[PDB]
Amino acid sequence: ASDMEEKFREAFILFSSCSDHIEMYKFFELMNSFGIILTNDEKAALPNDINMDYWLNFAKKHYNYEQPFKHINNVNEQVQIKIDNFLGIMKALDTRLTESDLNILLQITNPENKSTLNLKTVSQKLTESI
Amino acid sequence: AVTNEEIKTASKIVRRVSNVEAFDKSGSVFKGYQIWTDISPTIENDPNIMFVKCVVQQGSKKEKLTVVQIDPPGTGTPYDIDPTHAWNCNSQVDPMSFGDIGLLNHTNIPCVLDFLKHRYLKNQIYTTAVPLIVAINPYKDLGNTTNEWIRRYRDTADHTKLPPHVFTCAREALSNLHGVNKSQTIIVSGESGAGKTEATKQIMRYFASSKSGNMDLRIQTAIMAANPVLEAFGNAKTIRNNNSSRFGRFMQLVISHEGGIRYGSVVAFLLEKSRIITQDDNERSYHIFYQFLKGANSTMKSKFGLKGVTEYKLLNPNSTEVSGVDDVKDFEEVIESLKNMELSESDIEVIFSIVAGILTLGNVRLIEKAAAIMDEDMGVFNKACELMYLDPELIKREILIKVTVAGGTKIEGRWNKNDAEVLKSSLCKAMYEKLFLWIIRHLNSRIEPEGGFKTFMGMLDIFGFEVFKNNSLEQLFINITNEMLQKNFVDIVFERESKLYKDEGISTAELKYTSNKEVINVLCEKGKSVLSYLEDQCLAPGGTDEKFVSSCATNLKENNKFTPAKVASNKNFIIQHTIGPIQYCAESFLLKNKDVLRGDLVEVIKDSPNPIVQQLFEGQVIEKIAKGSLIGSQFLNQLTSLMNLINSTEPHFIRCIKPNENKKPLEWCEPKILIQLHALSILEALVLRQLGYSYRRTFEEFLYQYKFVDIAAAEDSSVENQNKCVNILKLSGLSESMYKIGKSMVFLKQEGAKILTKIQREKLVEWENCVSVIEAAILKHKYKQKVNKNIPSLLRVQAHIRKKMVAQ
Amino acid sequence: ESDVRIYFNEKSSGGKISIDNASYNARKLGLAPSSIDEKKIKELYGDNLTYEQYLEYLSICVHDKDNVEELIKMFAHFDNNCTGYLTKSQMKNILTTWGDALTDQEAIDALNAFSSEDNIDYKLFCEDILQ
Ligand SMILES: COc1ccc(C2(NCc3c[nH]nc3-c3cccs3)CC2)cc1
Repeated sequence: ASDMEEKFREAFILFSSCSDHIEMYKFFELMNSFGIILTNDEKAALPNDINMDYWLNFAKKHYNYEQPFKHINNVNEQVQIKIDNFLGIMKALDTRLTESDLNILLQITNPENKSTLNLKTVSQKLTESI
Repeated sequence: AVTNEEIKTASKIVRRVSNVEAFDKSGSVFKGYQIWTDISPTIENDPNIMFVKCVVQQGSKKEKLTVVQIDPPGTGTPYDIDPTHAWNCNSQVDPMSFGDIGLLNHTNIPCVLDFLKHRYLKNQIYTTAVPLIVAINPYKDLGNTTNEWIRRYRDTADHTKLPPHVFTCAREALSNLHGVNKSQTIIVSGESGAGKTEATKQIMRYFASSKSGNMDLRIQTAIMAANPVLEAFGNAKTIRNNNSSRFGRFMQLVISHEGGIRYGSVVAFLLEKSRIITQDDNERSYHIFYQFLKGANSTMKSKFGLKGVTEYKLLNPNSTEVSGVDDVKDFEEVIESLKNMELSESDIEVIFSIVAGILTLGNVRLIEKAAAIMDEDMGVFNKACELMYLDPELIKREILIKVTVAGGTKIEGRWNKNDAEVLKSSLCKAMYEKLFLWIIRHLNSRIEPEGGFKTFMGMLDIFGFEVFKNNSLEQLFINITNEMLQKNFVDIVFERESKLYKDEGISTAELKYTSNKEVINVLCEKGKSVLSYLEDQCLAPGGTDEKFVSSCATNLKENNKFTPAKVASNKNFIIQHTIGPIQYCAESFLLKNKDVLRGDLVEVIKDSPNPIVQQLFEGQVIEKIAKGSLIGSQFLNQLTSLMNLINSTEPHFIRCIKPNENKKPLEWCEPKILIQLHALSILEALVLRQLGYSYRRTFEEFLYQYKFVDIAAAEDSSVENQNKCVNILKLSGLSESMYKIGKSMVFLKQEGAKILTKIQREKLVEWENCVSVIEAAILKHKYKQKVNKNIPSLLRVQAHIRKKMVAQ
Repeated sequence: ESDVRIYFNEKSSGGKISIDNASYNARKLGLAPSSIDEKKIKELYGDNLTYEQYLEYLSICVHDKDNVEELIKMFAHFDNNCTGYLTKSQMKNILTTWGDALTDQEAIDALNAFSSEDNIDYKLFCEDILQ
């Protein structure tokens, strides 16, 4: 079964500030927080004024129920990165995450002080914290 | 409250610089691309809003954008703007996550306004634009200046993990003072109501907080007691400020490295004497008058024969009570502060005798008889002179008897009623001003170091540039002061950057400097200046405002900085100040400049038997008219001394902003705020910091930040860190003009740094999806967390809803 | 204090009162219990209170700290531009998603009874229900 509508709905209003419409930039964040990635051409074909019901229908169709965070780490393939390297990549790609948010991530996904972060463990921890 | 003048001038400050990149390679609009625009019915209908947020619509052409407004909420209607009316947007950026405006990717005007607005609305009113600090009046107690917050800002280990604050400025100034044995000045400026007085008072309280004790507590107490006293005698309720400082204040302080004021000095200049005689409707005179009449006990009333606040010619009877001001409680505090300044009980009685005498002199009526005192007021005149310890007969003679020099003989005549009223008023203003200056002089003899200041903390609190449509002599003096301080500001910015370049072997040829010495000359130069021809016309036997204007117009044809006015060219002229052209009206310039008590009345006062009154004009020279008798001549002397002192210190600038003219918290008036950003050189400070090689990080920081530009070059054990950076920059695509290698730091132009960022992002294209999903998932979690904080409150709303449902 | 006792006697079976009726009694009495109070009183005495314990519960439901400044905390959080207003849909979504969530008709009915226009002064909405 595994119905996701109550979580899809709460996330929408979290990114839309409780309005039934969400701006396009905020919509990209919303869908990304469920592992959903669109191409540029798919992005172009979206409505310009995305409302709750559109998202609830889009999420049902695009969300990966078996592997929510497949784009962090794909189980259907045959992964690790040094911490300061991983942080550097976040900063290079200009992340909205403050210095504290990064620290919660790092102790969540990596409890020890290993010099190196398992991307499969990140997708594991984030699937739990949905 | 937004006038059309403000909308007009605000619109001239607006400039389009960077261009919008709304289209991709293929020519299609980026889905959801947001811009700022100044074209919107919202703006037509609400003069508080200068810019709105839109998204460019799919199908837009390059020559003409089609947008839909999204913030504030609109209709969903598409409309067309020319690209020169579109500014870039800092979408997806937390304004509370860093404190300098310069760290935004786009620093255009609507971006700057929005960054400060959203900080202002979350009660973070301090933002830096290095080296300037920006402070927006919240018009309420934020609660972030308590003793607990002083201790927190003083005692936190690393100064940089606290948000910007006035305490951060105090802490840095005192740290540099004790770190390198260098004097500092903290210059607080801005317009009436911008919070200058509170900033100054908060910084003094920081300075007065010591880790463990101040054995010089006696002197710090006298210095902290100067605030109530200086406000009672120098502050007044105006239309726009219930507590406006009507004098310029400069202080020098000696402060232990762990807090605690050990010595001080106080300087007050350009007191608004005219306020002693008349006030506009809904304005008061200086607080002390109302504090004294309302607060004096019955014995004090008996003593000086005091009447009610409404019963005095010098005090506006319709405006004697101010909402939210307890003049009686303020008198109790002023009396305690005077005692804390080590004035005796009899010093204090003399001080209030003189105030009572000034007020009583204002009640004396003159008549045309020649002039004479009304017989009904012969006793009132006598009591007023006894209260000021002056000779009533001799004071009378100087007010009613005139001595002219005709040919070369003295001739005794009579002042008429008007001229005799001018004399009486001048005595009231002069006694009040010298009493105010005497209190400061007395305080200084208790708090100053005997040998003068070796190393000191200076503190200046002044109006910034003031621009009305009709600007008088008072605005000219203010605006001359702020030209000197502008030179201080661009001098320090240039000296600091030039030293950094020279310390790293970078060339300083491409450094920029916008000197304002030419406008300082046209205003101040000894031979050929406005202030010179003002002085000349004042000493001239038949000088006039119009003649003064004429001498300027014919002798200053040698710089742009003086521009003869268009309409009513006589009695009007324009100066090309650093912030733009300002129009002045020469009416009463000579009157105002000569408003200094001179002549025999001064010698009568110096022959008072009372030693305090002897000291009011002590040392002052007898008076033809001399330049020591002109406000403008004496002020340029003061101002030059003051600036020579400040110029020898490391300066700190706090620029105070008034966000609306209603004294309302959380109300944002974009046109007024934009006009102040321009006047306080905040926009200039952003430009200045981006010029030349504005990015400077050390080899190890440059390598950590730009590692993935050329990961092979950066992860090479064979080459040193200096050469690694060279290899990165040589292979990255940057032109050699966009970077220089220093002794220890990589120097990048702003443009080169943004290209280097975009080149590194292209190398990390395969992390885009992964980093987007990690970021977003945590963003969701932080949003729910922010919601979880408030659920206890929401449970109360839901509980009271279910209650109301039962009641139905 | 008299009304307390009549309301108890209307709903009391066998001298004890259920928590649901005790919460209805408390709203009838002008008080605003939440599930937090109802959980605290379950931990102590279960789902049926004696008149003594029923009184203790009414005591718990007082909440003196209740004022406009406190109730508006969640609405202000979503008022990004500090206009003091939120739309009806915004407040309906808040009221029906987190906390002791109302049903959708319950939220709608409460906002429609306060105002007929879409944008609601949430400071005045919270004041109005506080009586
Ligand atoms: C005739 O000359 C004047 C000029 C100004 C004043 C008053 N301004 C004094 C002042 C108060 N705050 N800051 C200042 C100054 C800043 C820089 C120079 S003065 C009150 C207007 C009075 C007489």
